[PDB]
Amino acid sequence: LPITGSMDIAYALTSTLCLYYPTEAATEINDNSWKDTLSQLFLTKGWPTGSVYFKEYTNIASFSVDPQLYCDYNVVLMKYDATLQLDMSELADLILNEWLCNPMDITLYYYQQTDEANKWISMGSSCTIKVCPLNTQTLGIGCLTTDATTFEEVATAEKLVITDVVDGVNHKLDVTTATCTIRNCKKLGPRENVAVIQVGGSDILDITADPTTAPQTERMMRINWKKWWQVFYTVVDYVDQIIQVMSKRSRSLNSAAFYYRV
Amino acid sequence: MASLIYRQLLTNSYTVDLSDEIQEIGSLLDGPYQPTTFNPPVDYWMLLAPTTPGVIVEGTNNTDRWLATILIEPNVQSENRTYTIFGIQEQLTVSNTSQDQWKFIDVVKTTANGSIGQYGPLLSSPKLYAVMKHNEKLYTYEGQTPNATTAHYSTTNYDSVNMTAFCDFYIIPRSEESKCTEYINNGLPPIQNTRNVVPLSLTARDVIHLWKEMQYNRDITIRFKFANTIIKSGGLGYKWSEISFKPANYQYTYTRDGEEVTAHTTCSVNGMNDFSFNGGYLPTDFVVSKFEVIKENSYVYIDYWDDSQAFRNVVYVRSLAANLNSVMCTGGSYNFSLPVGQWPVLTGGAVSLHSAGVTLSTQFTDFVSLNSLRFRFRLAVEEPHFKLTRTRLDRLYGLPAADPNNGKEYYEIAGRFSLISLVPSNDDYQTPIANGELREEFNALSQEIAMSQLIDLALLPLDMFSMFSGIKSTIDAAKSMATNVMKKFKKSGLANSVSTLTDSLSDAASSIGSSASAWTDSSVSTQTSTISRRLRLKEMATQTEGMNFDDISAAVLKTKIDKSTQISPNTIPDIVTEASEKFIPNRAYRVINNDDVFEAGIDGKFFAYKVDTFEEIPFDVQKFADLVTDSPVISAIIDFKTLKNLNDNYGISRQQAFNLLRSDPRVLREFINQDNPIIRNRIEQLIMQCRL
Amino acid sequence: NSVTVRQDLERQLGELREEFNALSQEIAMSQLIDLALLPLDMFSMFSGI
Repeated sequence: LPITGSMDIAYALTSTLCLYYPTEAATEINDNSWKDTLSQLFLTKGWPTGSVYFKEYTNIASFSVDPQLYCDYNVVLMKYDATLQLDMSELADLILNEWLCNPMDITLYYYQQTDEANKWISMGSSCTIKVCPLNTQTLGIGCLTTDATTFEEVATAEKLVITDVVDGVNHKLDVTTATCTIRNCKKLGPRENVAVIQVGGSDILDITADPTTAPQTERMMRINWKKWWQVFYTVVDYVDQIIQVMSKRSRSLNSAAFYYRV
Repeated sequence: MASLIYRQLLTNSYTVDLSDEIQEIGSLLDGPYQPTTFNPPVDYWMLLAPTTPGVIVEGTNNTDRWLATILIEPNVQSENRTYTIFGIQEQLTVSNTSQDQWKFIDVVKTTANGSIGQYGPLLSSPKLYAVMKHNEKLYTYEGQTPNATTAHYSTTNYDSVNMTAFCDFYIIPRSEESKCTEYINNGLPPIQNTRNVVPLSLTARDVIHLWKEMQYNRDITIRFKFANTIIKSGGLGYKWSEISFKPANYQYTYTRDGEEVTAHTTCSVNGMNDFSFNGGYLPTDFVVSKFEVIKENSYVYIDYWDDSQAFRNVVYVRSLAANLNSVMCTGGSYNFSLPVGQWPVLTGGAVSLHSAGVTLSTQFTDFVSLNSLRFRFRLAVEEPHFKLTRTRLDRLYGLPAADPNNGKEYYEIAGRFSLISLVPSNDDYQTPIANGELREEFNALSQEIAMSQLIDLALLPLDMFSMFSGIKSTIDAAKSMATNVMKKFKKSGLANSVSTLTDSLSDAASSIGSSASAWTDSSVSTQTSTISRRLRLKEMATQTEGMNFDDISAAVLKTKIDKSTQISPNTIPDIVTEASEKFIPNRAYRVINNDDVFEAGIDGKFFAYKVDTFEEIPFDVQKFADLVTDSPVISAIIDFKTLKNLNDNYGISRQQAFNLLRSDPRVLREFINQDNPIIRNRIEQLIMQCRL
Repeated sequence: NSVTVRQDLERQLGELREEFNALSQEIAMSQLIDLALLPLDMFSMFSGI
């Protein structure tokens, strides 16, 4: 709907905050009441008491299992390593973006792509995704329609895979439909309710499959560390900027999932 | 305008011939069956097709002669052979010059225990025998192929002849005689042409089989097999004749989330290749006549049947589609049996199957007729090699008809099929799960149609697409819907009229008008009526201005087709043919000449008037006949009676009257809007006449 | 008697739309009007096809 205002007239909380931390921080701090200390620090900062929830994840891969967050304002601390950058980028792109998915099945249907705003998402314990294209008359090229060995590998021993292939061609997929489920999702736009704080070194986190584009938005932040309490203090004492850099939900067709909005 | 639907109807009608040609190709053999005992009735033929050496067929009399048939393979010179004739062994001399065509010989005993001879020389490559019994004489095939005759004998007890065969035979009536020779002299007919594809138990009665749409989207797991037929030729096992593919049957069970579904499947192959491995001409050497292999130009069909809430609504199909997943089939080793030396072994051979079509099919197991789904499969050649060792046959691709089973007793195909069925729902409940008066109804329904919308529709021309795009159709019958209506229309009364007019016009290139022409050929009333009846055909000459009668006829036909529901797809051609002719017998036409107008009616009305003040004008037949030959003609929807009543009782202007004489749709519809009683009366009188 | 060669594919419909949109400049006006004047049919459509 149109908005009508003016440019010459002088024109000028009750939200939720979730902090996501690795369990290694909990192991290192060696305390049980530090949640109370953080709550009281937030209360001093100007947040209401009993209005902050903390969620813990065992591992990066484990947290990649249905990562749907349940806060209006979200900031997640992500571990740093140089041997798992792909999965970190996958998680960042799945969290920072909004997606609308559809159910799929591999043993009965064929699938294809037609727009670059649609990709394949498989989530679960482990997804051994294998795929090869077809021709118009449904004959395998570099593969046989029944042989599961000649199928090219695109994902092995992965807990969360975001795959994209050449559009406009039907494809056949093979995976064990008892350990991982696949869905067809489209990128509707930006998800402004979340932010990622990469606690570590240089950033390789790419939020797009297009090579020519390297979007470095203001919703991605990087910081070095040697003690977890330093990171926690920096996060708590600087809520204003990390909150004003984000906004509320812009979704036109909301999903069905749990939410924590006190 | 809307009359164009008529003009196209007779235009593309020629295409039916092409379809008719296809129809004659589709215009049917009963069989094959198990070798049993029966009494094939008179007026029926016996199309036998054995492949294995032995006693082929014998007709028992027990009082009249004995008839015996012996089949002899080629590559056997003058020697003596033993058979089992009527259960008693007998030796027969055989001498063969042909090398690739088998030969049949008839053996006749003058009584039950008479003398034995060999006659009836028959040579054929498909190895087909024809025997008939009709009109106090027995017919049997005699004469060299392809064209031959029938030997005739006359022996008592014709209708009681019961012939016990030992092969696969077809029973055909007399009318398909032209088929029979074409199916005897021209190789082995394809298996899909048969009625009872599977050679299982014989039946002499097999029959090939407001609403609501119902959608069934289920899943199938087809397990299917192949079948080989192997025969050994003459000699001492040193050479074989035929190793071919034959139809197979498989009944199994599986799970579909709880149900032990029983799936019955039958397989067939068509268009196979026959590689020839011709050995040496010496009598003792490994020679193979035909090696049947499957290649890219060959297909395999599977007929699938199983009880389910989906399969119990298949008799009427609205839409059908297949989304199968391809399955690979690989062959196994097939070792020959050569008594001396090392026997050859076949190895390799692998193909893949993909789905490229689906339709209905017939299948029987014991006495239960089924309405099965036939899935068509195209084939592709693959990587694995296929060779015949111990010989010079190498570097060939495909799959041999020797051992495609490869040990496995079933080939699995998993896929999903979606079909839409039509179910009689007299209301919006009580939907079934398992499976004349129309003239009066059509004539009675024709009193309530509106007029302005009728004129609007008559303004918009129709075509071959809009006529049937508003009526629901069954995909099986929608294939031949335009074809049938055009075939029936090319035999309509209008067709005869136009053909006669064309013939008379052409003959004229060798009365009541000024000279001789193809249109000038109470006496005044009768002559004018004949002229009007002939001029009615001008509506197919595209020489009209504005709207015409046939446009109104087409519009009312479309409206009453849409509203009606008691008409079957088999009934549309008759209604269209009758309506295109009988509609509106009271037609009127008027022509204009120098501010004068002459009008004539089929019923016998004739008038003349001026365009200024509508003064009555004496009638001149000569000038009417002179001008109507080549001049604009306009359908007289508004004839002189309505026009004069309007000019008297209503104050119209000159433009309105002049357009009315031209029957302009805009002013006529404006009058309709004004709801003038005279125009309403005229339109309603015209509409009421539209009935069969 | 060789294994069937893998059938070729088709240019992407998106690329087709891009190419057809880019081809706009290379069209004359009066000649196109006169061509539109000439009726066409199924035989006249695929003469170069």
